[PDB]
Amino acid sequence: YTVVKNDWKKAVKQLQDGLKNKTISTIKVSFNGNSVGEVTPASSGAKKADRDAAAEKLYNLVNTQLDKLGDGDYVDFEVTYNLATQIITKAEAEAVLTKLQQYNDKVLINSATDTVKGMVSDTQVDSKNVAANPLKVSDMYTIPSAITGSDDSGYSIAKPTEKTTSLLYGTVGDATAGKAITVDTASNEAFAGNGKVIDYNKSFKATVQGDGTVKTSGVVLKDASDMAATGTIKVRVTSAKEESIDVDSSSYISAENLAKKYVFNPKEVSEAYNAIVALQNDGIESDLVQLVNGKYQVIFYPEGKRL
Amino acid sequence: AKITIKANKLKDLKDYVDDLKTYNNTY
Repeated sequence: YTVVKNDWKKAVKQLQDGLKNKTISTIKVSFNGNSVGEVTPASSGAKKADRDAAAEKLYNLVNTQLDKLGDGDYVDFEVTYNLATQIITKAEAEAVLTKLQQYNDKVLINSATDTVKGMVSDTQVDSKNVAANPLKVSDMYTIPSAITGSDDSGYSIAKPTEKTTSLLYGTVGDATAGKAITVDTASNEAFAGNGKVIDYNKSFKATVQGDGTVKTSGVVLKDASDMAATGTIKVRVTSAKEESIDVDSSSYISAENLAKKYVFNPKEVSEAYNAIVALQNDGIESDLVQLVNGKYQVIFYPEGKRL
Repeated sequence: AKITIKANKLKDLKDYVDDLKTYNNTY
């Protein structure tokens, strides 16, 4: 992962957010490859104040160096991360609960009919299955009304409380009694971030089983990302050495090396050459040949990299 | 992004740009 100078603030912001949410355990900072400090929340980021202090320590360390970066200088961030230790804030947990509460009245199973299975009373009429009211999410689950946790350890939504129903699953007209409907205890879990999001396709869902009974899910999680859960990665902020090619200094990229790097517009370069020559020998001024701070200069926009 | 070549002397700027034009043209 490498980024140019103009976008350093949003790169550092990403690293600060990872320190705050416990996904980043340590950052090693280096200027031009020379180690310049390490940023590590004390006590494995147990307290919010220590994680915020780490994010501030990182910004103070780098913001001036990145703001005046040039000359080909660069800044490296060697970042050890763990996506699974992610914690979420009170506001983030509140937003997930708000969405989760919209599933409270949704229907899991419709009333049965003569030709489509569904909700059937446990008491029969004529020894025959009669339909019952639809089975709603709230009939099987009690979604929590509040979030739990702390600023230090993060916030979470408790697992929705499981319930039972005596209503059954069958068809109207059937002398055979309806089948049982039961929560799936392996498909109901709490949400605390931890690199997961709520899987809304699989959550709050009835699944007809091979033996004719029905299982229901509560909250089911999935990964928020495809990227690997753990690792150590190095984010680099670069500056362009060819931004200011000073022909009189001890370090400048040569014309040949510049031409290996970039393809140039032949008209743009030919016209710059002619203006330099005409100014040097004939005294003709040109806007292509700046004289500023004791140095003659010209400006080029490459057509692109050479590939 | 822009590239800025500069020199105290017009002759050194000319030599650099001349070289740049030559190498740009060999491709």
